Amino acid sequence: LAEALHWAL
Ligand SMILES: [Co+2]
Repeated sequence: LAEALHWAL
């Protein structure tokens, strides 16, 4: 989930 957010941001 941390990386999903990194990608999104
Ligand atoms: Co990352």
